[PDB]
Amino acid sequence: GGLTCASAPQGTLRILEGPQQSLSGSPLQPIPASPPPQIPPGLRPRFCAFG
Amino acid sequence: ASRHGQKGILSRLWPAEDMPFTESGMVPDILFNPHGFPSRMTIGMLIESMAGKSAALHGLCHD
Repeated sequence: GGLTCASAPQGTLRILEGPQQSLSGSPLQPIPASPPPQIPPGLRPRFCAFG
Repeated sequence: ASRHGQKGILSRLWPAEDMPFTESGMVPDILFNPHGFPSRMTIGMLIESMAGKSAALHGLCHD
């Protein structure tokens, strides 16, 4: 009436919960790159010679 | 000193009438010997001079 060893298991199942990968879009930056410093339009000379 | 590691002592206070005046009437207030560039390669000072002169001329502020 006691507990005895039974037949060895024939296989093992290991369960884990996993989600999946999306598409590669690689959206690097809101406003991207190093935007260049640049000329103010027209500007004009702010200096003249004497005479 | 400048913002580029070019430190130096003040050796003279040159009279304001003995300074080399420019064709615009101006007269520098700092005289910096041009021989600190060749061995120290602080090319950022030569760009800061032009950037600051352009800023003072156009009323701008460059980065």
